[PDB]
Amino acid sequence: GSSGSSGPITDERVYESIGHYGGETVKIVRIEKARDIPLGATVRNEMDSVIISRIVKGGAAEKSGLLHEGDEVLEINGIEIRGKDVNEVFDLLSDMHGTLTFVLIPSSGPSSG
Repeated sequence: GSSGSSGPITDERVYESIGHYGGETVKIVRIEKARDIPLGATVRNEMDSVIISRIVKGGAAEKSGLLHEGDEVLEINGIEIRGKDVNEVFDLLSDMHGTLTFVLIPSSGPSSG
C-alpha cells in the first residue's frame, strides 16, 4: 500500500504562544526571573482563570512592572494557565527561571475613581 493523510494532521499548534488569540487580544510581557528570584505577585482563582490578586514589592513582577492586579494569565512560556491553580501557576514559575513570556490580558476596566 501507499498513502498519507492530507488534512489536519497532528496538532500544529506548539510553535510558541501567538499574539492573535482566537477573537481577542492578549498582552505579551517578558519578565526576567533569576534562578533564585521570587515572582512577588499574588493571584486569585477566578471562575476558571488565573487573575492577579496583588503585587509584592521587590518582586520580579513589580520590578519589571509588567504585571498588574486584574491581569488574566493564559499562557506562560507556552504552558497553559487558564484553569490551573494558583499553586500550580506558582509552582510553575518558581520552577521556571529567566525571561518568561507572560501572555495575559490587561484589565483596562474603565472606571474613574
